[PDB]
Amino acid sequence: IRLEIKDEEARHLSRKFRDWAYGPVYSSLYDLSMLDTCGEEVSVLEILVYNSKVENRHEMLAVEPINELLRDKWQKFGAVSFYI
Amino acid sequence: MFNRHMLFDIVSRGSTAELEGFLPFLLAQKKRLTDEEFREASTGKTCLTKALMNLNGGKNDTIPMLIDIAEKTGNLREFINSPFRDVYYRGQTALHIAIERRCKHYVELLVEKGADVHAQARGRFFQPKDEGGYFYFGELPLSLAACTNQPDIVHYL
Repeated sequence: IRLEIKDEEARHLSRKFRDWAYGPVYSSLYDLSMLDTCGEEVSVLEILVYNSKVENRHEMLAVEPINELLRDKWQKFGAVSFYI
Repeated sequence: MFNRHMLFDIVSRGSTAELEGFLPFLLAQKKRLTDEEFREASTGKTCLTKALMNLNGGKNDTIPMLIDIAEKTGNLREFINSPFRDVYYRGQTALHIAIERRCKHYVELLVEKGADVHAQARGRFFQPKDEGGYFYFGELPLSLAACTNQPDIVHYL
């Protein structure tokens, strides 16, 4: 997930990016390549919840993008699905 | 070349030998550096503002040269003091950018040629997080240099 390669030829497969660095504020950039598979077979996040029976899944959800990726779709779908 | 797209590139390239002969080229076609077209129609980003974005180790030799070309046309208080014309990055000048990337040599160059100290970067980006912006500093270059952990510009201002 934290993959940023300096070799500049294996760059198109790098995962972490740096958008803009205006002093104190850094703008990182994570790819949702396999995290939220919209029209694909099966996702990373689905195996984190539906398939993995390992104890470490509580720590494994506490990685950097997924703590904010789950807050994305909660803010868009939580208030709507509750009111229905 | 003679167009704007060649000129906005080579400044980011930072090759002053590829910018030769443009000063009497403006003598021929009577054009100012910030007349209508050598400035972004969406934002207002000029050649000097583009020069401070892309840097070569924090050094671009076009920066005294763009002031030199502006001196012959007579826009030293205009080519330096032209803020952004957009809404999101509204009011940001080249003085805000040079303080931002800690070019202490180039901060001294702007004011000596004539720079507005009290230019306010009052854009929607420069608002606090409750208002929709990402970074707040009180819209002032003196306050900006204090927010960038740099007292060296603070002594200079």
